[PDB]
Amino acid sequence: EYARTCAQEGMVLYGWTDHSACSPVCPAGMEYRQCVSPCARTCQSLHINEMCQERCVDGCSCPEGQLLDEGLCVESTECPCVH
Amino acid sequence: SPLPYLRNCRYDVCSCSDGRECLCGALASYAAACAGRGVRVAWREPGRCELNCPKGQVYLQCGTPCNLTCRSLSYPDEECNE
Amino acid sequence: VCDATCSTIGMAHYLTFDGLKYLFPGECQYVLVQDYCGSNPGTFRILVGNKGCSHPSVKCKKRVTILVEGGEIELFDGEVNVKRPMKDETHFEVVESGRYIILLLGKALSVVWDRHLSISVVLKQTYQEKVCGLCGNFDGIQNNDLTSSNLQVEEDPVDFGNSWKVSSQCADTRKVPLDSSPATCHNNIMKQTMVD
Amino acid sequence: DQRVSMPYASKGLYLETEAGYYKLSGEAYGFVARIDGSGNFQVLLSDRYFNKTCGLCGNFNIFAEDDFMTQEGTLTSDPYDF
Ligand SMILES: *[C@@H]1O[C@H](CO)[C@@H](O)[C@H](O)[C@H]1NC(C)=O
Ligand SMILES: [Ca+2]
Ligand SMILES: [Ca+2]
Repeated sequence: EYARTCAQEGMVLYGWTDHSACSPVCPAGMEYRQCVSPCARTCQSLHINEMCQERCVDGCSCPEGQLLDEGLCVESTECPCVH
Repeated sequence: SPLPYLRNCRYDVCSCSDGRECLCGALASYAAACAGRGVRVAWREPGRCELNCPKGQVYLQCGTPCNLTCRSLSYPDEECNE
Repeated sequence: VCDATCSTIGMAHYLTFDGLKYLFPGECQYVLVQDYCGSNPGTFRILVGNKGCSHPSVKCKKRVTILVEGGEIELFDGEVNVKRPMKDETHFEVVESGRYIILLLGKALSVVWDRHLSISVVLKQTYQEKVCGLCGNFDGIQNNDLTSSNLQVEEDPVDFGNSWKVSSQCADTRKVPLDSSPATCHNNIMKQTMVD
Repeated sequence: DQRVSMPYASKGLYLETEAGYYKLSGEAYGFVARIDGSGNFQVLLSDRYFNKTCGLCGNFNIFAEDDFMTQEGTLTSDPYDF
């Protein structure tokens, strides 16, 4: 909470969870990224920049690869087609 | 998309003399259109004009007109890919 | 070859560039028409966003954002806001007449808005099979207008519509049963004949 | 009274999983609620509701000392009564 309120005041503190030894709970595959982009990278998504530039929010997202697919990190190569 | 067939069925049932036959021929047209895309539909029931064809017959769904008649026996080498 | 106009007829109906009307009651923000289409360079990315209008009602807000040559304009509550300014301001001309706002966004691209719900983008033959979005590719052929973003033709307008959803985490519109009397005419035959 | 799917978008409220946390946004009304994995709540009221809100989070005035206004309109000092 001390992080989150301090983040809401306009000065987000970075990497406080490195040695806190406590981390927030998140679904398997994703790690608690301090100031993750609210703009995800789902496999079926149109690449529209400058229209998804909302404020950053703390939360947990997939690893560096592993684009989202219905709340389950999968490698960018295996994005399934939909019809 | 079954919208055109819906309009066709309403028109046929209201306008024609015998609404039973028109309804059971409009549903059949839609079913044939669907089965032209691979999707077979089982729409026939006692309240929906299940075919009562002669006594020595029986209704099927995926028939085999290769050997149904027996001129095919008279001409076996003749192709029957159907 | 004459010009061509999209049209957002009513609140959930669209009229593509090749004269195809369809029904798509969205809730999210969609790509009404864009030029960043395939291997083309592309210039503009007009977007339309629905708010509270899956069921056509008297709230039904709409907002269009035009991302043409850099800066982006947006139309909301009968007003035009130029959030970021176009780099060739010689082209921009927001002429207002009658009950409509007419935006002249260059040579071949223009937009007509009736301040409430009707939106119509007008193109000249410059584009001519270079666009896509909820308005088809504008190539004279009316059959292939439902090509979703996956470059495949969909037989159902709602699928082709959800394909153009800008944010891939908001709600897909449901496949509503097909009936003539949508919501309140459902069992009110009196009202049905009245509206007829 | 009926369980619904997710995401949900009716009546101007958008309910979706953002960054792994369930989120309920109502920007038309100027509010955004959120629930993380462990179960914490988080409400982001707007600024139009300045000095206007009245609830278990206290009125939204810059002062932090008069935030225990009960429903009767009288300030208390024991959090449980508030
Ligand atoms: C808020 O409203 C109260 C009650 O009318 C008034 O006493 C107070 O001065 C107001 N405070 C601010 C910050 O406007
Ligand atoms: Ca076309
Ligand atoms: Ca206070």
